[PDB]
Parts: sequence; structure tokens; C-alpha cells
Amino acid sequence: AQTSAVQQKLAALEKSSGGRLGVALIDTADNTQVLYRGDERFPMCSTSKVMAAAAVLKQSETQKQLLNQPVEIKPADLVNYNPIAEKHVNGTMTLAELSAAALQYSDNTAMNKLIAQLGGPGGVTAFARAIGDETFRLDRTAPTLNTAIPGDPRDTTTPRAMAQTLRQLTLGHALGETQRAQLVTWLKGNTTGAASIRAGLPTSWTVGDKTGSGGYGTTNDIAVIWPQGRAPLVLVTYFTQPQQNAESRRDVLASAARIIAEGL
Ligand SMILES: *C(=O)[C@@H](NC(=O)/C(=N\OC(C)(C)C(=O)O)c1csc(N)n1)[C@@H]1N=C(C(=O)O)C(=C)CS1
Repeated sequence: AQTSAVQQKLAALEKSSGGRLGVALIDTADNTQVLYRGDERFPMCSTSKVMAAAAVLKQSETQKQLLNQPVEIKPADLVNYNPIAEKHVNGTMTLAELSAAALQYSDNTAMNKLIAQLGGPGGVTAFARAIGDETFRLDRTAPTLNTAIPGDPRDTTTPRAMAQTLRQLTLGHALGETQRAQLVTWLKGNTTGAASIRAGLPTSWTVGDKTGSGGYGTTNDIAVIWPQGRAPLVLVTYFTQPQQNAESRRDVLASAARIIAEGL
């Protein structure tokens, strides 16, 4: 009933933003979906870290000690943003610590260690395919996976595919029960999300999310949302701009989430 209005409002937000906006909502109360450019490709940037962390969690289902396995951090492993890993240079971090740093602080060195643990970007993609995601592709390590060049298929997915995958990982059965709970705990402990999807939602709703930022002013967020009194929602908001040096626009993601919420 409200869906025509939501579509109109998302288009008006996009027009005022100057950029290109992609939205996918799944309401798990009734499997309703609301999409805006839901089948167009967008650069994932650091939102791809959810897939990498989940792939390591899947490996840990058959290796009970895997998350405690130490990984060496060398000075040469530091990249453009690595607030956790830099404390451990010439030392080690466990795979659990790398997963938490990648997800909750968006540490790019930590993401690179997860990618390497999976055999490279193609190993992350192979895990995506194993859980039914035919759209996701990871092609590069950080920081270059965040270049976000328009038209480049590398390191992209669609909002529809990412919402479905995030649902399967956090609420469905793609991971074992303990691993699903650990992923949800990590996402709920994210430090980077208060200005993005969360900022558009009622403060009483619990959120776990993973943000992303990259070239072309790319500003992304993927979230699982537990509204008050309601089954959870999954929401992807992806946003990218026409000039390489464009500024971040987390407010656009908040505005998209607000429009989605007001139409529930
Ligand atoms: C994931 O998206 C990561 N993004 C980046 O490394 C890039 N830019 O992000 C920062 C450094 C925050 C920025 O100035 O926008 C990047 C790599 S190559 C390029 N042109 N830009 C991490 N993502 C986030 C996040 O938004 O979640 C961070 C907070 C840390 S970097």
C-alpha cells in the first residue's frame, strides 16, 4: 500500500543526492521485499568483509581451534587503515581477533588476513557460491577492493543478492548455530555504524551492521535489524557518486533507512 510512496521517496532522495542509490529490504515477518536499483551492481567496498568473516566461521565448524590460530602481522602487511593490526606488528593476531577487527573496526589488514586464510579473493567468492549467492564477487585485496570505479565489475554485488546472503548468514542456516550467533554478536558490536542505517531508524530497534567506504564517494551499509515487537529485517543501502573524489554521504543511507522504516 505504502510501497509506491517508498519508491517515489527513494527516487527523490537519490535525485537530491547527486549519486546512485541501491536499496534492498527483506522483512522476515512475511518475506516481503522492497528494492530500489536492487538488481544493479554496486561496489561493496568493506561490506564484503562480512562474507570473508563468514567464510572463516564456516571453516571453523570443522576446525574447533581455528579461531584461536595465530597469524603473523608484519610491518609490510599494514595498508591504509589498520587501527588494530598496527598494535600487533612483529607479533600475531588470532583469526577471531582478525574477524572482530575486520568487522567492528573495518581494519583492512585484518580483512587481508581473512582473504589469505581463504586462499585469496576467489576463495571468498567460492564460499559465496556455496551458500547460494551467484552474484557476489571478490576480486582484490584491500585497499584496492574499494576503488569503486563506475562500470568496474570487480568487488561488486547487487543489493538484492547481498540482502539475501546477509539474511542466510545471520538468521538462516548458512552457518552452524554457534557460528551464526558469533557473526551476529560481531555485527551488533560494530563501532562504525551510528551515522548510517541506524541513524534513520527508531532508537529502540537493535541493529548489527557493516559499513563500507571507497572511491567515488562510495558509502555503504548492510544491516540486520530487530524492530520492537516485530520479526527482524535485513537492509542493504549502497550509494556511489560520479566523481572519484566525492565526499562520503552516510546521511543518504540514514535517509534511505528512514524512508524504508516509515513505510513498514
Ligand atoms: C572499507 O570500505 C574500507 N575503505 C577503505 O579502505 C577506503 N576508504 O575508506 C576511508 C579510509 C574510511 C575513507 O577515506 O573513505 C578506501 C580504500 S581505496 C579508497 N579509494 N578508499 C574501510 N571502511 C570503513 C567503513 O566505512 O566501514 C572504515 C571506517 C575504515 S576503511
